[PDB]
Amino acid sequence: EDAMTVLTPLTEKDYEGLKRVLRSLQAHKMAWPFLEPVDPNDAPDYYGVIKEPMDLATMEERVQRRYYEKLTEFVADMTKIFDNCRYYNPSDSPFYQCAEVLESFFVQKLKGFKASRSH
Repeated sequence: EDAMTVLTPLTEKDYEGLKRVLRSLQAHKMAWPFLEPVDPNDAPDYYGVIKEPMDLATMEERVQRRYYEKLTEFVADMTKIFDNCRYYNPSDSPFYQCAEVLESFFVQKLKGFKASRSH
């Protein structure tokens, strides 16, 4: 990561752009498994093997409450969604496939956000 991502505090303007990126992810056709916390009936072993769960609704609450101070911290929560999914599920499963596509889409949107802060 560049120095601005790591060290520049998130301003009010920055937070309007975080809100946009998050709504883009929530609207993507492959986002369904990640909108809310994993339900233990879809997986009774999930919370014994993933010790730091994350989901888009928890990120939304943190954005609304101004939890994040630096962009790196926001990026780290989003990446945990995709890393948890690729660790838990086999590489041929549809859950794994959703993580591949959504992460690539997140990177496209993140690069747009970074450009907009610096110019």
